[PDB]
Amino acid sequence: RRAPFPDPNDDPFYKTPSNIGTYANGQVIQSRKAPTDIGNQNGADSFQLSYRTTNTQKEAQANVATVFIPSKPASPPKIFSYQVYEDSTQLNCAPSYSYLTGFDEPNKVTTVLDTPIIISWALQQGYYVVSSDHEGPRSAFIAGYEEGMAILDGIRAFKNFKNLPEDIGVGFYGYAGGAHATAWAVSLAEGYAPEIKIDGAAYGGTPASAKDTFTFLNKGFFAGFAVAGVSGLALAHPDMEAFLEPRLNAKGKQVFEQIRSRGFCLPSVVLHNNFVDVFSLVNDTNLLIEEPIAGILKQETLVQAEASYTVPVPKFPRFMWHALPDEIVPFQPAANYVKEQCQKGANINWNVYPIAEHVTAEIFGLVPGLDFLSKAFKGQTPKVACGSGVPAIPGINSPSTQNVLGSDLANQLNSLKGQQSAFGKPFGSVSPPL
Amino acid sequence: RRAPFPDPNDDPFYKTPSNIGTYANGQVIQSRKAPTDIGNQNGADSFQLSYRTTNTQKEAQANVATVFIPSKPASPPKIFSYQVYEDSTQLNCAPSYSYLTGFDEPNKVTTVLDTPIIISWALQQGYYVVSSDHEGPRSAFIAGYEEGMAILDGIRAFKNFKNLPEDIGVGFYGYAGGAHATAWAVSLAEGYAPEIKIDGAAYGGTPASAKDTFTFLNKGFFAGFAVAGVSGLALAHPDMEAFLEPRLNAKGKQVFEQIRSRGFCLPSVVLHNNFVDVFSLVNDTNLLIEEPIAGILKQETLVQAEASYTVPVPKFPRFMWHALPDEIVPFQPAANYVKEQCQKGANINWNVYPIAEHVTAEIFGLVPGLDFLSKAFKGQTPKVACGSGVPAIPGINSPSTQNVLGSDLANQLNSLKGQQSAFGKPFGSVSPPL
Ligand SMILES: *[C@@H]1O[C@H](CO)[C@@H](O[C@@H]2O[C@H](CO)[C@@H](O)[C@H](O)[C@H]2NC(C)=O)[C@H](O)[C@H]1NC(C)=O
Ligand SMILES: *[C@@H]1O[C@H](CO)[C@@H](O[C@@H]2O[C@H](CO)[C@@H](O)[C@H](O)[C@H]2NC(C)=O)[C@H](O)[C@H]1NC(C)=O
Ligand SMILES: CCCCCCCCCCCCCCCC(=O)O
Ligand SMILES: CCCCCCCCCCCCCCCC(=O)O
Repeated sequence: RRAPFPDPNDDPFYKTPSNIGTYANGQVIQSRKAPTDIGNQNGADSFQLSYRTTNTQKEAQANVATVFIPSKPASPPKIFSYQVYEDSTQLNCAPSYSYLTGFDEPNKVTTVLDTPIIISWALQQGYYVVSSDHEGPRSAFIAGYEEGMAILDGIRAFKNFKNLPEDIGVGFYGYAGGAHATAWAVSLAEGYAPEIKIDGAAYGGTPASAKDTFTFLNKGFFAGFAVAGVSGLALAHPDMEAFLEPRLNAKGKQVFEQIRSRGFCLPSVVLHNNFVDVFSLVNDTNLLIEEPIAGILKQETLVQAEASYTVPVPKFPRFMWHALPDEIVPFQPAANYVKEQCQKGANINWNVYPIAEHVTAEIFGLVPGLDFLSKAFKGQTPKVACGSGVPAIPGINSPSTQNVLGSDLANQLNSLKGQQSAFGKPFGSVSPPL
Repeated sequence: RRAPFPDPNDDPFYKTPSNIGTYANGQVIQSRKAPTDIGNQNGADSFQLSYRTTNTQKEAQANVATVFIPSKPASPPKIFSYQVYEDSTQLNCAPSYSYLTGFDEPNKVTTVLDTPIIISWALQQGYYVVSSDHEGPRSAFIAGYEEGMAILDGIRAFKNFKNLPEDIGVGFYGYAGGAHATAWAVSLAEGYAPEIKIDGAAYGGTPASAKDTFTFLNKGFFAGFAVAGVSGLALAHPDMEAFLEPRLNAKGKQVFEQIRSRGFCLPSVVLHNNFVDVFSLVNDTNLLIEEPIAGILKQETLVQAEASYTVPVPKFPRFMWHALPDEIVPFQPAANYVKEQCQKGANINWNVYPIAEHVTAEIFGLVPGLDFLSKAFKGQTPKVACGSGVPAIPGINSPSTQNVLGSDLANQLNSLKGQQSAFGKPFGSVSPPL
């Protein structure tokens, strides 16, 4: 069975009406039921929402998000916002289209692997689920402001549409390209959507800096992502599009046309431009140094050491993970982001997998991150030193005192509780406070 | 019942013979059985060993260590070196004396609280136990070279005395002042005792920098430790003793006399000089700036950013912990040490307790650290990114996939193993490699 809906390029549902400027951010333009594999597998209604959002230039535009409605909602109610690693600069790769039933949707890989297990879990807990087309109508992959505002306005639209309490607690999940959009949504939340109440966010494989991810990727096997990211920023930064187009050589012109063309989604992106140099595509090898790109890159980062703006520092419980030898998305800018955030007051539970890559870490931290989000929805995330994980605690995340010490010495140790230590302050228990 | 042995000050066993220069480092000068509470409680023989070591000026001197001999040794055999937080600059506070039976030993608090539970565990696993008088005959508290060489030569003496295989695996434990001596022993091991085979070390509450610990402590409730540390360095640095003595005022002269006097051990040290300023004791407020102390402090640190020498970087499995709000021993120099070591190739499993103090963290990380040392003796310490702990892993240190996801979604997730991810590389399992 083929997609139940027209190609988004051919569907007026995705067009931005001329009166768009008169809708408020988050206001619903229209809605429609949407046949989705996930909605079917959980007996949950699914819908598409057209709604107004704001692009990088601060101009109104219309966008689509997908909402799943759990059969038995949890009380009090929660919204779970799942961010897809769309990783494409073509409109028919969007999450909404890829959630539909059928077999031929070109980016279906981004919604049928771990995505359904993750969105199912949230629905089986009673959470309301939104997943926006975070790249927006301009398909602007890794454009942080574009993704951020679109995700948050997607949540406002979910709240407007199902008339949910203005203070419903929201939680975010995303990996890889989904983690970039997630990271920017929570970064922008305070400044752009202060009325959204965020209980928690779990994200991993995070591209913290657009510039550092480009350098890490260029000339490598996954250089096709560097092409994709250049295409995406240019679609959200028309001054960079204007700077790039006259610099594209004969080959470069055809490369970007291919990466913006219908059906060229994530599976295509990683099967093309392997080992290519983006600089080979353009006459200028000085593009990173010259304006406007040099300034844009200073905007398109969350690392304060590179940013030309004061980076926001979200305070709610956060859970982040990353493969140390990640071969697609570099570990160190994510580590630098975590450190910076922590020195300014963040609550980041940081999880570094030593023997992992981008793909294996996508699963490794999946279950802990959802567990963490379940606790965040209950206001019960564990206490951690920011930028670390929970330390070793007998009976909780490491062997019991009995298992390690045996019964006698475990009773001796237990009975030091309350007795004077050599430092004149009393001993505590083997377990830190819960 | 009073101590079975004379006061160390009155016992020729502790004196350094005139022929000391003809003994090699680690060579046993003499031995004797020693009645110890710990040795009694485990049915294990205990002995004292007199043995040659090297002081900070590179001069031979004699020292005492205490060895416990498990009834049924483990095979292959291991040595467990336990470092005591003696925290005194008086000879009758030494660990050896405090291990003896009786009630009046003045530093007995340093050997009857967690110390017996820790040394018992090692004996019940079949490990050979040494605990040196790491401060040496000059009672030089937090003098790192003095403590390091004394601990390692104590191990050589244990090996010489019980004729143990030259490649017996050694493991180290220590907290607080014990962690400082431990930290310096492993730092010096390669350069000074390359023939010692180290399987692992677990230490916490570590004073990394003598200078930073002084500043952190001075004028606070525990300023008495700052007095003690000044006394200890001066006892291992005679040029600093010569600089200090003519600067001691009428009060200062009596303060240091009290802190060097018989029976003035850890319980006294924390009951005296509360809120005192060390600068008030001396005419000169410029002592940290002036020589020789300024240079000595640059030697008496493990933080490369302060050191005037290339700090060693041990490579064997290490486990370190620290209370983030530690009020006696500052967290940040220990964190800086860990970071520096990690950037140069260390294997440090780093554990930061967020809701803890110096005393509570003394227990919190006790059981994990001994567990870690059991694994290190088996060559089975877990893999960690250096400077972090093991990240969250379902079924191992966090809830099971079944517990978090339920049975269905846990089977869906499990069955992604081996299937292509959206990135064209296959998925792995929920559990990282063991
Ligand atoms: C590569 O092509 C670009 C695209 O035109 C060239 O850009 C122009 O350079 C001239 C001379 O410096 C300027 O007056 C124009 O304004 C530029 N046009 C722009 C901004 O697109 C460029 O000279 C060529 N060479 C390199 C290495 O960049
Ligand atoms: C405090 O007492 C010290 C101890 O003597 C004084 O030190 C001497 O200072 C003179 C003049 O600078 C030198 O010639 C001597 O060599 C110093 N003796 C030493 C090194 O102990 C010192 O002047 C006094 N004042 C301060 C603030 O330190
Ligand atoms: C000339 C360069 C200017 C702009 C370069 C910015 C490109 C950023 C790099 C692309 C991001 C790819 C992220 C990987 C996708 C994923 O892991 O999901
Ligand atoms: C004028 C100052 C020069 C030398 C100052 C060095 C003093 C170092 C500080 C003392 C260390 C105390 C460590 C705490 C003991 C423990 O926690 O076990």
